[PDB]
Amino acid sequence: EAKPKFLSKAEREAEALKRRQQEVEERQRMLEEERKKRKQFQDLGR
Amino acid sequence: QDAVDYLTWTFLYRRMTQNPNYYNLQGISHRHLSDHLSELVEQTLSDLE
Amino acid sequence: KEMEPLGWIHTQPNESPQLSPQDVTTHAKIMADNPSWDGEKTIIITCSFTPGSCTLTAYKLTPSGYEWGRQNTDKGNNPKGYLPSHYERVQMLLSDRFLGFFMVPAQSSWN
Repeated sequence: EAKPKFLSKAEREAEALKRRQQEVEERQRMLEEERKKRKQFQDLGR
Repeated sequence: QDAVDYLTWTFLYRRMTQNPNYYNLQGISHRHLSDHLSELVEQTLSDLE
Repeated sequence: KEMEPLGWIHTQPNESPQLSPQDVTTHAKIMADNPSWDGEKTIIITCSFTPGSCTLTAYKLTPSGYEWGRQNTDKGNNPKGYLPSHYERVQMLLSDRFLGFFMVPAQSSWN
C-alpha cells in the first residue's frame, strides 16, 4: 500500500517465479484460444 | 524494516517516484519501489557486514 | 513477440481495381503454412504507382478465397476458379500520431 514493506531475496524470487508462471499460463491459454478461433474459421470456410 | 523507514525520509525516495529510470527502476508501482529499496538496503548492510 | 502479424504490404507497378490471383494465392499459402496468421485480422495492402502518386488499398481474405488459394497450384495470370467473392476491402487510413519502425535481416541485406 502506502508504506513500503521489506521483502527478503527468497520471497522476491518466489514472487517473481509465481508471476512468471502466471504469465506463461496466460500465454498458453491465449494460444489455445487462438487455436479455437483458427478452428472456427477453418470449419466455417470448409 | 527500520532501515527502510529511515530511507522513507530522504530526498532520494521522493524522486524514486517521479524519475524512476534515473535510479535503474522500472516502475512507480509500490511493488517495484519496495523491491528496489529492499535490494539497496540489503546490499549496503551486507557490504558493511 | 509482442505484436500480432497483420499481413503484408507490397508494391504494384500499375493500378488494378481487383486483388490479383497471385496475391490471393500467396496470402492463402502463407496462412495455411503458418497457423499464426488469423484469417480475420491479416490483410494485404497494395501501393500502386499511379501517375506521380501512390494509391493505397487494403484487402481482406474471405474463407472462400483462403480455400481456393490453398487448393490452387496454377501460378498463371488467370487461374481457374478465381472469383471476386474471395476477398473484401477493409478500411485503412494514415496517421501522424505515432511512428513505426523497420526490421531487416541480420547477415545480409533484403533485396
